Amino acid sequence: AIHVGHHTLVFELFGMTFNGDTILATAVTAVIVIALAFYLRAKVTSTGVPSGVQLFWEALTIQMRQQIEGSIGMKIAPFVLPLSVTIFVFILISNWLAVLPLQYGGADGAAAELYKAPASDINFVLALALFVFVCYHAAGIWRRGIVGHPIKVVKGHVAFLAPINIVEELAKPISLALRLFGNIFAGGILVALIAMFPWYIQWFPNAVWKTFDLFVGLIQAFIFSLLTILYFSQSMEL
Amino acid sequence: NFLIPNGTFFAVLIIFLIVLGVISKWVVPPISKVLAEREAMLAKTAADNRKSAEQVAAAQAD
Amino acid sequence: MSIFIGQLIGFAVIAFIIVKWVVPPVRTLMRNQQEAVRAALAESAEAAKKLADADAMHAKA
Amino acid sequence: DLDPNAIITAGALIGGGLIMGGGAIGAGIGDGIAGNALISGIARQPEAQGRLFTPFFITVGLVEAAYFINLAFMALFVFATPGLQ
Amino acid sequence: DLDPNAIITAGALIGGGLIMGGGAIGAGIGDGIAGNALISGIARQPEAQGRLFTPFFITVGLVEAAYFINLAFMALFVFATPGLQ
Amino acid sequence: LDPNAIITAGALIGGGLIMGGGAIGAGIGDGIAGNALISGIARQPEAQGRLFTPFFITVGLVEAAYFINLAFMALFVFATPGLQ
Amino acid sequence: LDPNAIITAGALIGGGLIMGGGAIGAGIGDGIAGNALISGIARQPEAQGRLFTPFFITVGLVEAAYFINLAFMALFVFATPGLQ
Amino acid sequence: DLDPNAIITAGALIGGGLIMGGGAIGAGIGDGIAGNALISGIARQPEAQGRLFTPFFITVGLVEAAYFINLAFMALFVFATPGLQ
Amino acid sequence: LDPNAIITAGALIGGGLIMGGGAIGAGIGDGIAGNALISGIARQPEAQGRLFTPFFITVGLVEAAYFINLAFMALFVFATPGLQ
Amino acid sequence: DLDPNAIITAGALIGGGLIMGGGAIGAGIGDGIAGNALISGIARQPEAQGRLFTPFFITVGLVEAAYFINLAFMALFVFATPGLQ
Amino acid sequence: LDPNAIITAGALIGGGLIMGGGAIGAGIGDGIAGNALISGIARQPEAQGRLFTPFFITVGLVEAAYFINLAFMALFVFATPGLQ
Amino acid sequence: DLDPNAIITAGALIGGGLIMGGGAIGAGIGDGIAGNALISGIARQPEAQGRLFTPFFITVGLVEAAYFINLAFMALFVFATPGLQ
Repeated sequence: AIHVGHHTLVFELFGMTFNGDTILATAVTAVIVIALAFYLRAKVTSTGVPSGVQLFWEALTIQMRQQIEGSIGMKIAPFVLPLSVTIFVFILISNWLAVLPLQYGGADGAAAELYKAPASDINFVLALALFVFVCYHAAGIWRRGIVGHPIKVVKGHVAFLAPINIVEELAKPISLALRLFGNIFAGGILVALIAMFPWYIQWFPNAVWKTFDLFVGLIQAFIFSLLTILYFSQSMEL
Repeated sequence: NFLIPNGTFFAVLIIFLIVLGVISKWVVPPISKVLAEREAMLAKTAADNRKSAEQVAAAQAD
Repeated sequence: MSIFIGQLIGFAVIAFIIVKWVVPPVRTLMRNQQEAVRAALAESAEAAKKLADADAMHAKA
Repeated sequence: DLDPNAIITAGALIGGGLIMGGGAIGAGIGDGIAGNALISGIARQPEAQGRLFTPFFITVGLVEAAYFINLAFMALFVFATPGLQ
Repeated sequence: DLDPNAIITAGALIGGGLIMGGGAIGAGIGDGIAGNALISGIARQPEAQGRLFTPFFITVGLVEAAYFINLAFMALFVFATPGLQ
Repeated sequence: LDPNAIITAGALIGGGLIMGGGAIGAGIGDGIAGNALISGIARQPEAQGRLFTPFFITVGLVEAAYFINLAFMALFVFATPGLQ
Repeated sequence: LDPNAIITAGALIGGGLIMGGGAIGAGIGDGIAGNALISGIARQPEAQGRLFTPFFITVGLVEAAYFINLAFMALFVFATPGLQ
Repeated sequence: DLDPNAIITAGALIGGGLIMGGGAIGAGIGDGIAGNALISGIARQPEAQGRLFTPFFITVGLVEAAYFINLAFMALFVFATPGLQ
Repeated sequence: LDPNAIITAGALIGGGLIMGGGAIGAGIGDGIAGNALISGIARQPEAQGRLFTPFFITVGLVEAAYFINLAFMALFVFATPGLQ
Repeated sequence: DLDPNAIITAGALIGGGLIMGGGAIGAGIGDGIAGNALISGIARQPEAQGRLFTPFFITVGLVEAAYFINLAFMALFVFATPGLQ
Repeated sequence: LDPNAIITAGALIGGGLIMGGGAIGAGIGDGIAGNALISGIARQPEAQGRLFTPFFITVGLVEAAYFINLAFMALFVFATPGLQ
Repeated sequence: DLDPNAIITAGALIGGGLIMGGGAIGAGIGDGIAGNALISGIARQPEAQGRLFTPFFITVGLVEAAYFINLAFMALFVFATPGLQ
């Protein structure tokens, strides 16, 4: 027994089902991020030695601003910077909160996690990917009217490949979501699989996998942010 | 099944939005101001060094 | 329970690895950036004082 | 005896698996090759990066298309299985 | 004791899956290689885009012709299955 | 016999194909991208920093296929479509 | 079990294998030949004039191998040998 | 009268074999390519040896990892077979 | 059921495998050899005459394998060994 | 009226064959690529041989391992078959 | 049902797999070796003969594997081990 | 109503075919790549033919070791089938 899926704390509202566990995980990640943000806002010092939180936040901002300026000028697309930094920090915290020892035995021989990475739920990745999709398409609309944007995305860089371009435009959101999903989803299974070992043998593969999963989550957050920035740059040109 | 989207899609979105709002209003603007002020401070330090270098010579000349 | 104990031992191993071989370099990077900022502030202060002294000398001459 | 729909569904699952495996191989290797080109070009001409993305992603576009097209048809195999009774 | 159409449909689905897997592998890798050439060329000669996009698109046209011929034959296999009775 | 058994065998084989193809693509693409990265760094070591961004973009583009395949394999073997 | 059904399923699988292999070969060979052509034209533009000669030979040797498969695939599916 | 668990187990064994074959191909070829880059770099700039090991182990980290992931999903298939009756 | 049906289905699948592998090998080998030829003619325009002799050897060898497979495919399909 | 062990053993043999085929493909191609790098390095720098064997053995170590793991699991598939009864 | 039918179908599929692998390996390896030969002859015409000693060795290895497969394929399809 | 040994033998034959196909692919491609390196090295450096055979022989030995281990295990599969009663 591995119990793939099987969300807990599921409830109903307005004839719509909600996976309580993923909402709780997302809320915990948001609380952590907001606490970091407010700790920064109470410690920003332009005339002093920066604190660790300020160093981390400004490193993130510098990286995202450098990427934007490399792709599309900051003056052209200022909002992409907050969008990219928030996406990065959200995904990174969500993935790295899984390293904590919140896994236990469910009394049926199957492992159960008190905290499960929200990106292992299709709803989370779909929300992020579709928000980015709508955002950069709206940015392209603002750049080239209600009309030039669909025209230019359909024709793309080379017009006679219009069909492929359309597929490409549909592939951007899906690839953004599923990729992330898989990266986390697989991880959720691996630990569960490692839970089948006895403790005196479980400790080692679990340690190795979670140590690697730290880097996996970092890389996934970075890739999501970079691709969001670059899609924004593509949608806003000429 | 697990690949079928649910109502959670909205809930998560809402949370993300508020986080973005915070990051948009209390993280990125202050950080941009700090970075710009640091760069202006470095430029001002270089300019002050240059003015000192030219003035130490102008005073001797005059 | 058993899987919880095994996973906790694994997490202890992870934390040991992180503190032993990851915390030192990142802490050094943070210290380096902090010292760079502090040195930049010192450069600003000393350059302002140098400009003040040069202006005083020029006024004297 | 046996249910014809079961045989058709097993065949559809195997066919969709083949579709997605082939698409995966093609996409992964093609993207790796294009990224090798991009990484080399950047390593040799830093400032060229800005002008390298325009062709690079064009390539990737095509390389992605097939994959996702395959994915689309895989859905038709496992959710709208043609010939299923 | 089974409907022959079921066996034929399962075979047709598996064959179409093979066709599309092979087509996807070929398309992805060929496009990746041609795009690697294009990216490297534009890296060496930033002003060569005009001259390069012709051979690059000839190569892409050949590769996509193979891919879409495979796609058409998969459509034949799956929707109008030859030998279906 | 049980139709579900045949459908499950087909789903297992299909998921095996999906994951095998994904692993092949991921391994070879990652190897190629890492080869580009190592060659670039050996040629001019101080690009250690500027190369990582395009390298990780390539890694993301490569892993997209692999992990989309992993997701669809999980669908095949845990929520099998058309399972009677 | 009608013998023609088993034979037709086997023939369809075989034709699918034939076309998949042919497409893999054709796509990758065309990509490699086109890579050579694109690099050659990038190095020197006038060489284009001559480069299309060997290129068409290479593609000629590639596409041919593909098209033969096509024919045989047809033989497999439309006039199945040993159809019984 | 054939036991369905037998068919499910045979399918699981075939799927696990496919997973491990794909993982082995990917790991072997990716590690070989990364090692080719490493050997060429060390031949070119011996004193860069150490500074080359950083990207190398990253590539291996992203290659070998995938292989071992496949390994896990093989064990599942052949030790906790999904859908087993 | 009829043994002929099973044997013919197996023969068709085997012949499909033979031809698919032959097509993959021929296409990719011809592409690689033609890439070498195109690059050589690009770098040294006057070398076109000299490069055919190796190129026709390489291609020859490659084609050999393909056509040998083709022959065996026919033996599988039209003269199925073990048929009964 | 078929022995379940027969079906499971046939599946195990096919899976082990897939495992060994993938392992051999990966091992052969990876070793060939690493050796190509080694041969090129020794050709360009005849004296570099000494050092080049260090990274080479690493690459082979990362390749052959992937092979010899597959081997082990193949021995598991066809000698202690999971799910057998 | 005749067990020999099942064994013969399995033998035909196995022989098809063996020939597919042999053809792929032979074609691609010969293409790569010939690419090296053509590039070397383009670079060093004086070496045209000199390069044939290693080239043949390479081919001698590649083809050898191919032909070994061929032998075993015969053993699979003509004297099938396990008929009963 | 099939002999269990018949199904086992068919599975063993398919598995051995997979073993030999994978081994042949790996051996051919690895030997081709090693020979590519050898030929290029001899072309660039005329007198390196004598000293290049050592790394070339090492690479070919690894590749052929993989191939012949596969051959031995195919012989095991086909002539002494594990699990065959």
